[PDB]
Amino acid sequence: GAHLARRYLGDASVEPEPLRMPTFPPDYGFPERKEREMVATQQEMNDAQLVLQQRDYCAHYLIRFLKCKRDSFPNFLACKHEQHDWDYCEHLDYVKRMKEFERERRLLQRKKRREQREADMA
Amino acid sequence: SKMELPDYKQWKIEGTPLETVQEKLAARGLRDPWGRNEAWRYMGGFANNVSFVGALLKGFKWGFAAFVVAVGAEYYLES
Amino acid sequence: RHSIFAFTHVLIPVWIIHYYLKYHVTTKPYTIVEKKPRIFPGDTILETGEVIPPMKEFPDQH
Amino acid sequence: GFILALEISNTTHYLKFNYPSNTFKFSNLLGYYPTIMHRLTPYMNLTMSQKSASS
Amino acid sequence: DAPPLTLEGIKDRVLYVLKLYDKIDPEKLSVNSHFMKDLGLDSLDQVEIIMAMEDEFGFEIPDIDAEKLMCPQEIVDYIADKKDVYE
Amino acid sequence: AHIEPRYRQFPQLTRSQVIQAEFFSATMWFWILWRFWHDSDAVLGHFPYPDPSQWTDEELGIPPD
Amino acid sequence: ITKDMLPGPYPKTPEERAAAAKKYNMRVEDYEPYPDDGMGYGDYPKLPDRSQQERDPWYDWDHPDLRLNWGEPMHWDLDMYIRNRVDTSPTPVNWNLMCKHLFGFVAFMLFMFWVGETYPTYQPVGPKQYPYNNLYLERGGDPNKEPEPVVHYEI
Amino acid sequence: MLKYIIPTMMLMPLTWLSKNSMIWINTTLHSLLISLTSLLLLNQFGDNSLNFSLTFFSDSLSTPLLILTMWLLPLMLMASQHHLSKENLARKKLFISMLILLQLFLIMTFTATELIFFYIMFEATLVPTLIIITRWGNQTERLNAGLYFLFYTLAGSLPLLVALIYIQNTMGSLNFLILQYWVQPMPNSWSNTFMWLACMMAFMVKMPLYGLHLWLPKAHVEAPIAGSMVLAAILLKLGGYGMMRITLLLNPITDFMAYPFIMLSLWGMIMTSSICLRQTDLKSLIAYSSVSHMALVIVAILIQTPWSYMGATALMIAHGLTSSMLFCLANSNYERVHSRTMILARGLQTLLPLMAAWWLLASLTNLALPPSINLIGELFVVMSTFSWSNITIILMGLNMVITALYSLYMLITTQRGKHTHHINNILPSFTRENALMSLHMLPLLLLSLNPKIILGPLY
Amino acid sequence: SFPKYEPSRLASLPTTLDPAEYDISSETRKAQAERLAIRSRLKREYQLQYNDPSRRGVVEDPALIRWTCARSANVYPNFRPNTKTSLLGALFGIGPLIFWYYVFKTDRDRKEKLIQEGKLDRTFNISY
Amino acid sequence: SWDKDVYPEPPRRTPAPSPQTSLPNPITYLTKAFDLLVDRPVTLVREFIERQHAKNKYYYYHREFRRVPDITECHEKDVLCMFEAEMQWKRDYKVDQEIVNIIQERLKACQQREGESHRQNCAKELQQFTQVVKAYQDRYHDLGAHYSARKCLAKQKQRMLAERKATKEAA
Amino acid sequence: MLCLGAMTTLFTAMCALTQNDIKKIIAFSTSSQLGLMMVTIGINQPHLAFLHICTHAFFKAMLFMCSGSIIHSLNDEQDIRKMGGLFKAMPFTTTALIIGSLALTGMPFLTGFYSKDLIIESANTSYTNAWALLMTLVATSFTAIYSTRIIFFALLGQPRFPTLI
Amino acid sequence: AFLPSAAYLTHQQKVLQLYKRALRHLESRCVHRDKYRYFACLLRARFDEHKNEKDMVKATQLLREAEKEFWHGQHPQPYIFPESPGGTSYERYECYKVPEWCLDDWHPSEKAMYPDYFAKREQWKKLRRESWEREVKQLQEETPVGGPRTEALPPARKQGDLPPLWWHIVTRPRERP
Ligand SMILES: CCCCCCCCCCCCCCCCCC(=O)OC[C@H](COP(=O)([O-])OC[C@H](O)COP(=O)([O-])OC[C@H](COC(=O)CCCCCCCCCCCCCCCCC)OC(=O)CCCCCCCCCCCCCCCCC)OC(=O)CCCCCCCCCCCCCCCCC
Ligand SMILES: CCCCCCCCCCCCCCCCCC(=O)OC[C@H](COP(=O)([O-])OCC[N+](C)(C)C)OC(=O)CCCCCCCCCCCCCCCCC
Ligand SMILES: CCCCCCCCCCCCCCCCCC(=O)OC[C@H](COP(=O)(O)OCCN)OC(=O)CCCCCCCCCCCCCCCCC
Ligand SMILES: *C(=O)CCCCCCCCCCCCC
Repeated sequence: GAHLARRYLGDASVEPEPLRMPTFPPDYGFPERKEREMVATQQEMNDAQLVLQQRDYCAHYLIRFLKCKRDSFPNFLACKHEQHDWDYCEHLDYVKRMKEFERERRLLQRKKRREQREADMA
Repeated sequence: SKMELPDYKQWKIEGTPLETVQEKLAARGLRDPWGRNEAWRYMGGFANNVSFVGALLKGFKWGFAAFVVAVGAEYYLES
Repeated sequence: RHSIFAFTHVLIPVWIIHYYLKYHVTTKPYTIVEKKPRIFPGDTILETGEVIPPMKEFPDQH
Repeated sequence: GFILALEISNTTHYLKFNYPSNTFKFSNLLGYYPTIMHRLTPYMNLTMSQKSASS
Repeated sequence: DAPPLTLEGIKDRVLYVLKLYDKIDPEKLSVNSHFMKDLGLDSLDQVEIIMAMEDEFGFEIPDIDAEKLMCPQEIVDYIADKKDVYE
Repeated sequence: AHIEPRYRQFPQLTRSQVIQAEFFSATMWFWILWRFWHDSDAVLGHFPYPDPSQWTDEELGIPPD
Repeated sequence: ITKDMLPGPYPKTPEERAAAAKKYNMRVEDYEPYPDDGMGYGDYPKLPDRSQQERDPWYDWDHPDLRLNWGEPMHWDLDMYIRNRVDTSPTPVNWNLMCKHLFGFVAFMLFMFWVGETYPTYQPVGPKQYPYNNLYLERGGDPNKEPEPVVHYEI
Repeated sequence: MLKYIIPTMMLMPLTWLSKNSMIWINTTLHSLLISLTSLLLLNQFGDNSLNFSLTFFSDSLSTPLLILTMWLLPLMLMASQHHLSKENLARKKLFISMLILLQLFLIMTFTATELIFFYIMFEATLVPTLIIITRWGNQTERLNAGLYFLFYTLAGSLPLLVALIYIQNTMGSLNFLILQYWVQPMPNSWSNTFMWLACMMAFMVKMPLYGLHLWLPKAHVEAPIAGSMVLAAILLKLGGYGMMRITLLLNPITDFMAYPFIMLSLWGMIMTSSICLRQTDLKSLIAYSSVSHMALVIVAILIQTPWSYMGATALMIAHGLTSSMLFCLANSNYERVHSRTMILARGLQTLLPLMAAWWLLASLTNLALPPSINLIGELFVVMSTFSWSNITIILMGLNMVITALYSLYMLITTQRGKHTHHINNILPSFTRENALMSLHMLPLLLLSLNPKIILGPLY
Repeated sequence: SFPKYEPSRLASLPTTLDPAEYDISSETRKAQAERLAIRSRLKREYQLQYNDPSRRGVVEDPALIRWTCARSANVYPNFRPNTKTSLLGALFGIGPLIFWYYVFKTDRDRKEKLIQEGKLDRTFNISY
Repeated sequence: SWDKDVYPEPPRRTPAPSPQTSLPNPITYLTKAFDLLVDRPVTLVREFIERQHAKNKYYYYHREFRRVPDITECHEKDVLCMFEAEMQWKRDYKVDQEIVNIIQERLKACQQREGESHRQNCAKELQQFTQVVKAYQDRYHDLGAHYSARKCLAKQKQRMLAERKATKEAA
Repeated sequence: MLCLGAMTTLFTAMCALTQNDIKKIIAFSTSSQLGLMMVTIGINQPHLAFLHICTHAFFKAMLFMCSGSIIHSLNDEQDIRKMGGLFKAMPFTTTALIIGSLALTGMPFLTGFYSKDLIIESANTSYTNAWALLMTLVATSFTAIYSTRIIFFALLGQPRFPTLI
Repeated sequence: AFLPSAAYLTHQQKVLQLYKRALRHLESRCVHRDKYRYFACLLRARFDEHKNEKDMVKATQLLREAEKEFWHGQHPQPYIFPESPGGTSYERYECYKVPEWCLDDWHPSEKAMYPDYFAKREQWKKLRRESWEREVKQLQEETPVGGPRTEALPPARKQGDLPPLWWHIVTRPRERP
């Protein structure tokens, strides 16, 4: 929560707004940046009736966990592994979002250093 | 039917906080005429009540014993 | 007469309500509308036999 | 919260008698909200229900 | 729950609270020991006796009745009438 | 026999209420310690929280100019 | 009941005031009528505008629920000042101080909710990323049209 | 409709030839038989009204009011036979004859195919009601209440006579079935403005409109119990019936003539309900609540949407049963304590528990508890007035606060609290009284099972 | 020192904080004794009828009947049309009617102007 | 039963019960108990009642209203023809009401049946609902409580004048 | 919903800190928990709010039943300043009141841990009105304060109730 | 102030009532029994300090500022006994306190369920109706002219008489019916 103090009490030009980012292109700094792989077919997570918040890039572990949770009834404590798989891949997605946030903050620091160098140079 | 009240001569405030109250009253020239009326609350079975962490940790000893037995049971039962 | 509460208050209402739902309610359209059951990759349909094909192989993370 | 309220509870056994603050009277008289709103808002209706509308 | 009071039980409890009061010697006290004339007590002491009666039996005696209960038998009769004992 | 009322003293306790009260207190602490032994991450944390300041500019794509 | 015990017009002469006070079963020195502005009160006494909660509850009333005696001249708003209704009883804190404290607390809380809405907390993360063009067909997009390609990359 | 007119007229030799102990039993029995026969009027169709003859017809608006009218007569005979027990025998038969004559006038008021015959029956209902109030009312102010009830109504209705004869001379007819097809649009002129006022103000008085309601907290209060039952349950509804017949001819000028009167009801139902918060007279509280409930019917008829007419006719039938039961409860206490002051007899649930259950049920129907038809009419009117203008929900919702607040206050003041010590003639509930309460409440609760019969011609 | 209690319309002054409570003057003794005598005479007049075995009914209270007659029937014979009553009857009688008239009229003019210009979202509105 | 064309349901695809655990679920045993205790006696009672039906078979009929001339070809103030036009129009209005109710039932049954992916898998029912509500609104809305075929014809002629003016200004 | 729920759960839990009638304290407890439910609807977590309803029902009905056992055992006495010393005199009610208070405050792996803690973990880690979160946390501290106020004045200490037990 | 027998409170009565209200509010402030007992003896010393004050203006002034002391130091929610006015169980059982005259309205088939009770009620009603005229003529021969001065009632002066206006005091309902 130090970024709240850096955006509110410091300057907001170098701090990334949450509502509108990335403001930088995704290829800006990457040689041949590959896309994210979607494992679950659109028809598969359509027929699994997943919540639209849950149809992210890591819903295939959620499909495996819900199939486990159906097949292991009444033993409701018998699918901790599939639940931890889905929780770990949601954790990895959250780490990717933190990496996007830190990338945007470092590129705003780069733009700040760029404009200060252009003011000090010419 | 007829209930027997206990003796009034057994309620003495020595060893209770009423004694501390009466001493702090006699330190400024007062005396406590309702001490033996309040003396039963600090005596008998209502003396030595637990603290708050002793209140929360009611049954913690047997719970810890059952916990150690169950952890040893699953630590042996996996083999 | 030992478990007449399980006969008069439970079982006779299950009879009445099952008759009412089977021959008066489900005989009318859209009265008991059930959500269609959830389909996973790897299932076998009872009404068709069509095996749902399983998911693509995972990019294993751990 | 448990620690702070244990401190407040252990201070109750002490022989110190303070006058209550406005914080205590605000927390105890229900934020003064039923003392105001249940006296004022019925009054302004019921007088209006008799002096203005009825009579 | 709620055990019924009797005149003997109320009399025992009123005299019991008065035998635990350090301004009354418990050998001179009887059921008709007037507090200001026989026992020689202050009006403040009479107020404290009625407040101890209230804390004993659990119901408030109003002041228009508290300022007139001047012997323990009056207190027993008042608690009897306000609690309807010997039904 | 039901409980007789007492005067200015500690009331009569039944054996059953005491052993049931102690049994459910021990049940509570057994459950707290058991689930704390097994889960241990709903309280203390499930996954490690990574430090963003320790990340390299190479993996985040910050070309030096 | 008959005519001379019913309420009548506003008394002006002191003998009419005394007959009115005798009618309402109260002293002449305590009998104040309502001011004769023509609101329809007549000779009815202005009782001192208290709730019936303030009456002595240990007193033996003829009506214990109402705390009101038989023959006692009722307040004009007696149905208003019942104990199921508006209370005038003395409050431990002053009325103006209560109003100032409650208005200050509510206004300060609403101001701080406006401040926290202007300055919200959040987490150091980007947007949540969804496949299939931010789930275009799932969010109700029509299949005959085609969305612009929303592409998310690895990081 | 002659199969209901002739039995109602044969109630006159049935009551004038009965033995002196038999004139209540025979009239009650055969008026219940007429009320049983009234259900044949439910031969209604989705397009065509049940058109009997040149003179009489019955759609789905007149039909529930007819069933309620023919049902109200035995209940009035049960309510009124106790306080007329020491009455002279011939005056007792004159009272029953005035009730029979009023039923006769009402059942061909609601089925009048032609509007001047509607007017003649509509104003013929004054005379038995006037005679019942001013002859069998209890207090001195029954005479002034009869004067107010007569002279607000006639001052409203004689311009209606002039306007209906004008429609007769202009359109050529006053058949409602003809005027469904020959109705011409009514443009904006001052002549058509006073045409609208002359066609509407009589029914505005009979509803009553707020500001013109002053006859009612006398006429409903000073009347005997059968008079209060027929005034609250049926005679207010002649205004809404006549409005729903007459606003066919008043388009499109109504769309800007309704604006003052809508205000007069939307504020007026706030006022009279507020007045019910400070009524010391219980029967006057029920009267002002009747004004408060009929103000919604006035708004629903003036905004003239289908949901509004359905809610208005549901609320008319529901308020008929509810206000009739409330007056009968107030009379059941007046027959004991002999005073209409509400603060006098308190704590009556300790003394009369089943009668307090009837008080509870009539209070819950008064405050529009779902799924009662009180709530159905209330709710449909609120829906249509929200679609009319969205702000009106404020004046609706605030109304629904105050409507609760006097309904339970009436329940708390009379039935709850400590009972009054010096009142000791509180007899147990008679079987006639509980029968009366059930014959009000049980149809009002059974109509929630099948409410489509009380939802008017455009259900 | 101590904050003085400020009495209000809906929070009155306590009995013990009123400076007239401590009057030992003989005129206040006469007033309290005369009120005691009136109250005792009314009390005796009540409970003679209240304790009567022959009485079966309602002990009528002319104070109560007098109160209801003042609240109901005495209002118009003691009304005078003057400045105060005319301004209060115009302010509270036709004022809110004018207010709600202009509010509902402006709202319906705005709504009708939006509808006949094709601007109001009336897409599924078919119940009216 | 009903017609599956006016009340459509897609074919049900339930998956096969594939138990992973060795614990037997209570649902299958309770389904067997519901078959033995409940479904079979109710079935026997309905078979008895249906045999008592089949001992006396008789029929009712659906009433067919032949089309009378509408309000457009009735002379003005001619009640014998415009009466029939108005009755025909009221019956058509009540039937259009029931058509809108059928499409609402289709839409709501689709929403519950498709469950969580209802916004994607009920576009056709939503589109048919939008069309039939648009048609019902253009036909019968704002006619008032005193609606008639004359009111409906006047609304239609106003809409046709507006459409003709909008077509002429766009040419 | 977020600002209204945070306002309610602050205000009622603040009012509960100094009350003396035990049923008033538990009523402010349940209204503070309803304010927390309104908070977690306001952060777009409706299923955690419904989980907190289903969770809250058990221990809050049990805390009122324990209060009623105390009130009936002390002859219709509902004030906490005439209680005390009931740790041993009412041992089963003491056990269940401690378990209910720990389920209310969010003892780990009791029932209130399985919704309310997650609520806090979703109220922290979300794009939130920050003042609403901060008042939610102050209310969370106040819950522990009035819960141990109940435990201290009712169960712990010495007796204050009248002498006929 | 407002009392049935006396027209006023004496100064001594006002001091006693302020003393009792101050100790009750002090007990509300000072929850525990030893701590209350200490501060209650201190308050008793504060009342014993000005006990022998002979200037009635000075004593009335001290009582007035002692009332202001009490009004500043009162508890916002004082302890009220459950059956005291303002209590939690106050006037709770008033819905169960049916008066005796309703027993007169019972049906004879439900009076026959209790033969001895109603047979014993009949002699109570008979005793009341033969005592009523004697106690009315006792009240009128003893009340001074101008009506009664206080609301007190005389006792039964003769043997065989019952005290005047006794029925609704004796036949009041129980506190727990
Ligand atoms: C066509 C066939 C229809 C068959 C089904 C019936 C349909 C409804 C008909 C009318 C039902 C009410 C009648 C009984 C109550 C009135 C009298 C009374 O109080 O008696 C107490 C008495 C029992 O009490 P007790 O201890 O002996 O003495 C009473 C005490 O003195 C003091 O007692 P108390 O105060 O303690 O208790 C009073 C209590 C008071 O209770 C309450 O105040 C609680 C009720 C309100 C809140 C809860 C309900 C809210 C609404 C939800 C329910 C409706 C929808 C439910 C469906 C799902 C959702 C859609 O009353 C009840 O609990 C009654 C239960 C039923 C209530 C129905 C709703 C009334 C509330 C107001 C209107 C609400 C909207 C309209 C609803 C209409 C539904 C059709 O009852 C009886 O002896 C029964 C008498 C005979 C009843 C006959 C009923 C039928 C009448 C019609 C005859 C012709 C058709 C043939 C049908 C025959 C069926 C067998
Ligand atoms: C309850 C008390 C209040 C009651 C209010 C009653 C309604 C108020 C308005 C009534 C106006 C009078 C009847 C109008 C009948 C209209 C018929 C008609 O065709 O009109 C068009 C006709 C038009 O004439 P025409 O139709 O013959 O002409 C052909 C058409 N033009 C005009 C185009 C050439 O109107 C009139 O001739 C005059 C109408 C206005 C009359 C004004 C006088 C009366 C004023 C109001 C009196 C209100 C009640 C007074 C008593 C109160 C209590 C004591
Ligand atoms: C998301 C948005 C959230 C918005 C929140 C803020 C808006 C609302 C603000 C508060 C308004 C309501 C509160 C004020 C009225 C409270 C009335 C009440 O309950 O009074 C109680 C009173 C006696 O109770 P009490 O004294 O407390 O009891 C002590 C024990 N003897 O009882 C009485 O005196 C009886 C009185 C009976 C008659 C009452 C007359 C007044 C009625 C007021 C209705 C207000 C309607 C507002 C409509 C708004 C529409 C949008
Ligand atoms: C930055 O600090 C991000 C976290 C959210 C804003 C601050 C929240 C402060 C309250 C929670 C922590 C409390 C620790 C005692």
